[PDB]
Amino acid sequence: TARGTPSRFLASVLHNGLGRYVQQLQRLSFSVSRDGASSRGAREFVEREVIDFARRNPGVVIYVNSRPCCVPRVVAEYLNGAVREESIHCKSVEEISTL
Amino acid sequence: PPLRSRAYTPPEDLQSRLESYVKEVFPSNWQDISLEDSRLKFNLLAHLADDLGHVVPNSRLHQMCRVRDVLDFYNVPIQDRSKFDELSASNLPPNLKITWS
Amino acid sequence: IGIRLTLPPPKVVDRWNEKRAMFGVYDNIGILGNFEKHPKELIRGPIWLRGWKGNELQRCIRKRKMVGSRMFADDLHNLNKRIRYLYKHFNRHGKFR
Amino acid sequence: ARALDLLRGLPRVSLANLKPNPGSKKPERRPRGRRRGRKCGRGHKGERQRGTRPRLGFEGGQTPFYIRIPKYGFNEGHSFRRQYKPLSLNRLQYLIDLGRVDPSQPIDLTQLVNGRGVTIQPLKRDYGVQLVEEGADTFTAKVNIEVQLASELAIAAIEKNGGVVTTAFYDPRSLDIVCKPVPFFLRGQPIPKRMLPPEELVPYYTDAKNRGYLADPAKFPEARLELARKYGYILPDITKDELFKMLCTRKDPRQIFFGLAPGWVVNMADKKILKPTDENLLKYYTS
Amino acid sequence: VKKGFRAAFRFQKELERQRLLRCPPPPVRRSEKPNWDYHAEIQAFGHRLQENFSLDLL
Amino acid sequence: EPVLRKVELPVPTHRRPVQAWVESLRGFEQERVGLADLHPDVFATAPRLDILHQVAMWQKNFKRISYAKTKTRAEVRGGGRKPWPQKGTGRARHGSIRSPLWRGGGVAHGPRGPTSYYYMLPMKVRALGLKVALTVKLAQDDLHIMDSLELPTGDPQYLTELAHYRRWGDSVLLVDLTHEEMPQSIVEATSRLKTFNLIPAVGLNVHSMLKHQTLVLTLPTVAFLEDKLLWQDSRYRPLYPFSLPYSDFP
Ligand SMILES: [Mg+2]
Ligand SMILES: [Mg+2]
Ligand SMILES: [Mg+2]
Ligand SMILES: [Mg+2]
Ligand SMILES: [Mg+2]
Repeated sequence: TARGTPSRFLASVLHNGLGRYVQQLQRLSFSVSRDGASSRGAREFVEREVIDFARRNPGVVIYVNSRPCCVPRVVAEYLNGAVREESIHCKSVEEISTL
Repeated sequence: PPLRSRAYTPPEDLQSRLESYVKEVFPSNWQDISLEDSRLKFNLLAHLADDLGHVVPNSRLHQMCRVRDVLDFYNVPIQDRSKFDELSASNLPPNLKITWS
Repeated sequence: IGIRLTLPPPKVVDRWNEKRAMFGVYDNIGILGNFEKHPKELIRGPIWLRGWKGNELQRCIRKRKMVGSRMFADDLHNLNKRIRYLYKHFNRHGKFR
Repeated sequence: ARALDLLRGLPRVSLANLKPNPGSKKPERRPRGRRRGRKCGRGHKGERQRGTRPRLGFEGGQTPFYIRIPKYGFNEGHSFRRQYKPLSLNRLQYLIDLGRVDPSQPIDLTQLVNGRGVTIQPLKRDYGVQLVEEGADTFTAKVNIEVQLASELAIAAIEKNGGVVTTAFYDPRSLDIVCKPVPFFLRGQPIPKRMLPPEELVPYYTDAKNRGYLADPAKFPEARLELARKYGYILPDITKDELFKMLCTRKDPRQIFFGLAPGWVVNMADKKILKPTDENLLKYYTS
Repeated sequence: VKKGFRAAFRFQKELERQRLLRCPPPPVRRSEKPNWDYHAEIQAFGHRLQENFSLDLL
Repeated sequence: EPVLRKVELPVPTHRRPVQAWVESLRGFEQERVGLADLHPDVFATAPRLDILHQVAMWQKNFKRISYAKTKTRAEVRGGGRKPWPQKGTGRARHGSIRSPLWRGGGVAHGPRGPTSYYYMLPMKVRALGLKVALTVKLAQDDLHIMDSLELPTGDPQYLTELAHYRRWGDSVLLVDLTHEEMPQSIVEATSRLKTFNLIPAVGLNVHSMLKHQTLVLTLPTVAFLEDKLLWQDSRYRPLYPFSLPYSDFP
């Protein structure tokens, strides 16, 4: 609800489009379990979708590791310091690509 | 005790080597020899696997009707690289880092 | 509050003890044994339920018939009351006639 | 095959992978939520909801439908009206062709059942088989069939091809023995002796028109020639047949199996047949 | 004791979350937390701005 | 010296048999000792995993008695008298201190008595499941064949090492013909181990096969299996239980 929620004003990071557009996401960490059943969509994404995404976005450093051992997750870090986690456990490859 | 590797590299002279073995057991047009007989099928495949270090799987012994099919099967290689080392072998872009152990 | 705070002790299950490693063995004693025995003849359990199924009323009736005369007095009286009630319910109450 | 090739490149099958066939395991219904349960489907207040509505068929006091319609003996006696399982000639031919019954051997009830040609239920007041005329055309077989009834058309169909048909009788106690003999030989009882028909049926089994097993075996030729003369064929002389010795064979009354005498005891464990010798026992059985 | 494990672990995670709002950890270099390789990071810093920095000088 | 084996029962004229290697346990590198032929309808049926599911679920549930009882409202101690009159006081109406409502009362709808869950599938379905399991464990390079389960010495280390040498898997289900004729070495070795299980052919079942990864039959066992499982297609409907004597059925 509005009253029960924070708010802000419409803004950008560093006047992004003024001089030159810059892509805010700068780091992306994938944790994908090599065995877990919930890490199936994640394994598909890494096996046949992460290379293309890396090529299309060369300003984002993508790390992927295989030591959650039961649950995957993607942690996105931005230029302005903000972090943002998203669950990719029990999701399809389409859903992970869209996310 | 020293475990054997699944990796198989089909030799270039295979089509020649195979024929030597055929001469040991069985005319022209040998690609179409039938193997409904089982004694000779066993002798041939045992020789081939003792040489090339590769036995046919039980799931592919009824798909080998003719020696042509044996040649076809021996023309496909097997990779002994798990996803571990196939991921970090595709000239990853510089901005993607994988970690394995 | 109705939620525990510390984590429970880990329930370690040994998926390869004798009872699990040999489950189901001899469940085709009939088909693979010239039909000398039948699968039901491996069901270990109550005298009145080995190889039979039914709703509660039939189960209680069967218990009464086969071990009713071996039951303790109070258990047997409870069983008779239960049969009486179930009869009334299954034969007079319900959505469907 | 094709699918067996698919399985090679899929993960190993195990108890972690199984599934029910879609459409089989219909989901369950429980009264929880705003849809399933607020009154859980039972409706407004009223004896419908409480589970106390009258017995099945109570029309609210108006005289029920199944009580305002008079009684009539549509079913009186039904437990004693005897029943017979039809054995159409179509079915007999079909069984002969595929090698289930053997026409080079007398066809009794035992050999109809041991070939799974008909299913006899003694306990439901089936007394035996009745040949029915269906398929009289296209029936071409030389069979010595012993049944428990026969329409005259079936008698024709069996004669026209040089065959003998005889209507026997079996009482409810011996019919079970003849239909499923191996159980009886397991019980250990000595073979009983067939009872004679009831009062109402002797005029049936003592008439040549029906090839009865108690009618005199001298009025038969007149019946056979009469049937042939009515149905426009020539009664073949069976006496010259290559295996007429077989078409002649018959079971005398008071016998269940062909080569077994009432009073014997079959020992299947040792492959033996035990016969009595006390004079009183023989007297009782031979009658 | 209610028998189970999922609710217990869920509550532990929620407690940890609350314990990382009060008493937040002393902030530390991003070059010490996990998932860090300097080379990829500096090259990405280059490519992000649309500039061909010489790697040694940068 | 090869050890061949032909299929005995008739094959339909439109299907060729399937084949498999015949290995030995007498040595680490004694695979491909011979070549064996296997009847198509028992080792190459349609995959049919859903039947495997039906059979495994029956094999789980048909032998279950649930020993859970909860005292109904009339089986709990006491509870006869009306606690307080209906009209006078200001409390809720109650006609016993043992209703389900009250603390310490009885369950309105709870596990009643020991419950049986038994049911039997058509025998043909269970035989079909056996055939499906065998063919799936063949198609996926998991079924093996052995001339015999003989071993050089009963030391379990040898058997587990050998199973490691050939990518058998975590667990092996060895099947022999009769419980009395299993050789001394294999029975001694497989008593100590945990994931290796030795059963006689009469005990083969779907669940115990889908559990273990690798299935290792002796040759007499495959003969026995072909005989006993091909008997189901092309048999009459029964006239009485097959335990009673029949003309042709041992
Ligand atoms: Mg329900
Ligand atoms: Mg009135
Ligand atoms: Mg009471
Ligand atoms: Mg009351
Ligand atoms: Mg209580």
